[PDB]
Amino acid sequence: RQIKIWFQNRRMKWKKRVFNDARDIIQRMHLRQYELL
Repeated sequence: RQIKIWFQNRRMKWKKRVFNDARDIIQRMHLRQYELL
C-alpha cells in the first residue's frame, strides 16, 4: 500500500516504464478487455 507516500513515490517509475502503460490504449485505466471474460 503506502500510497500516502506521495512525497516519496517516484522510484516506482523514474520515467522508463511509464511509456509502457501509455503504450496500451488509455494508460491502462479506461481499458475493459471484454475478452472471453
